[PDB]
Amino acid sequence: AECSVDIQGNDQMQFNTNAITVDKSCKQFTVNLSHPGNLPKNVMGHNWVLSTAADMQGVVTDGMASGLDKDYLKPDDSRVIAHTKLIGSGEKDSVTFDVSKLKEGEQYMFFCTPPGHSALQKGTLTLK
Ligand SMILES: [Cu+2]
Repeated sequence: AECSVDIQGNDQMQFNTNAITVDKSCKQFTVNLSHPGNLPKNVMGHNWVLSTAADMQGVVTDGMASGLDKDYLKPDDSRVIAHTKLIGSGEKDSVTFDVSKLKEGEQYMFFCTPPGHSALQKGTLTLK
């Protein structure tokens, strides 16, 4: 809604949106991640990670590398403009960030970093 979106990460390796919209007149933007289903974080955990489209794969491949105890993101990966933490079924985690970190004329991509998840769980974030 007002300066934030609710997104669902389920048991079928999905996000219920591939296009996140951000009103320019938002000083900050909040994302509230939610996980319906009964699979554990260690079997079907998701996160919400944001970067440019050029950096997405680096962030994914490195996040792949770091492991489960790093939530499948690289420590202080400066390619990450913001990210929620890894959540299992029934859990929730929200993230908030400076809307000014999204520079005009750039391509931004949200995605889930566990192994193979981004292939279905990825999308565009737009600073309309
Ligand atoms: Cu995922």
